Amino acid sequence: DLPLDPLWEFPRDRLVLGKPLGEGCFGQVVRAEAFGMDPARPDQASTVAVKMLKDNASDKDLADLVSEMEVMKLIGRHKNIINLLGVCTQEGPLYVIVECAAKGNLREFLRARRPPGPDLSPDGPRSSEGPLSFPVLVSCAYQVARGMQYLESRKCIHRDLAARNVLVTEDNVMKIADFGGVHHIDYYKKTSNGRLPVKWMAPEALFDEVYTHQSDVWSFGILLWEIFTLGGSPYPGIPVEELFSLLREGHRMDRPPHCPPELYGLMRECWHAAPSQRPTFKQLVEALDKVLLAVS
Ligand SMILES: */C=C\C(=O)Nc1ccccc1Nc1ncc2c(n1)N(CCc1ccc(NC(=O)C=C)cc1)C(=O)N(c1cc(OC)cc(OC)c1)C2
Repeated sequence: DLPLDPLWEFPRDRLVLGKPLGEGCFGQVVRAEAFGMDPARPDQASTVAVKMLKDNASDKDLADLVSEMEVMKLIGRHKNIINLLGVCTQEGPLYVIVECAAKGNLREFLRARRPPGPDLSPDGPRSSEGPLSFPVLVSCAYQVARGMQYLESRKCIHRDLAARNVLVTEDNVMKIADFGGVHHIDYYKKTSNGRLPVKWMAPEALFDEVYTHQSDVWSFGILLWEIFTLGGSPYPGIPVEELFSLLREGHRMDRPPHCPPELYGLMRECWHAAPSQRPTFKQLVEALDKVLLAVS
C-alpha cells in the first residue's frame, strides 16, 4: 500500500468533497470542507482543496501524484505558495489536501477586474475607477517574486511559472501553485483555455532543454507582462511557428500601455539572452520592494 505518515495523515471521514475545481496537472482537484484540520478545534469547518487521481488512472498517474505529495512535504511552508495541509493515504483513495484560494488563479482574477471602457454611463463618483490600482498590481508581482525566492531557496525549480499557475486568496495574497515531462513537450499544444505554454519558456529551456532558477526568472518576466496587461496573452497574435524564429532573432514583447518604464525595464532584464544577465529572484524582490514602498 502506502506507508503511514502520522505527521501528515488526515482522517478522510473528516472531509466532505464538494465542487470540482477543474483539471489539475496530475489528477483532478475538488473544493472540500475539512473538520478539525486544526486539531485544537476538532469540529471547526474550513474550506480546502483536494487533489485526487482521475477515473481509471494508470500506475504512473499514481506515481506522479505521490511524488507531488512528497515534494510538498519537503518544501515546507510559505505565505506565497499553496501549502500542504494533509493527506489521506490509508483505507481509500489517495487524497492530497492543500490550501484553497478563494479568488481562483491570477490570470482570471486580473481579466475579471479590467477597468470599464467608455461604454457605460457615469453612475457614481468612481465610474471610471477600476478595481485594480497600480500599487496592488505591483504587490501581486512582489508576492510572486517572494514566493519564487522561497522556492529557489529550497532548491525548487518551477518550470511553468505563469499567471494561470498563481492562485489568489480572499485577501489578495498570491500563492504559487504546482511547483512540484520536459523531454516531450508538444510546443504546439494549446490548452483547453487557449494557452500556449511554450510562450513562457526561457530560450535555453525551449532550445536546449536546460532549466535553472534563471529559466524561471525569464518566465517571471512573462508573468510580469501578464500582470501589467491585466491578464493579457503574451506574444499576441504570434503563432508558435513564428515564435520560434522570432526568439531565434532575439525578438521581445513591446512595452504594454499604462505600464511604467520601471516595470517594462524589469521585464526586459528578465528576458536577457544570457541567464547570468537576468536578475535573481532576490534582486527582483528588492527591486519590486522599492517600487512598492515608493507608491504606498
Ligand atoms: C477555495 C474556494 C475555491 O474553490 N477557489 C477556486 C475556484 C475556482 C478555481 C480555483 C479556486 N481555488 C484554488 N485554490 C487552491 C488550488 C486550486 N484552486 N487548484 C485548482 C485550480 C488550478 C490551479 C493550478 C493548476 N495548474 C496547471 O494547470 C498547470 C501547472 C490547475 C488548476 C489547484 O489545483 N490547487 C493545487 C495546487 C497545488 O500546488 C502545489 C497542488 C495541489 O495538489 C497537490 C493542488 C490548489
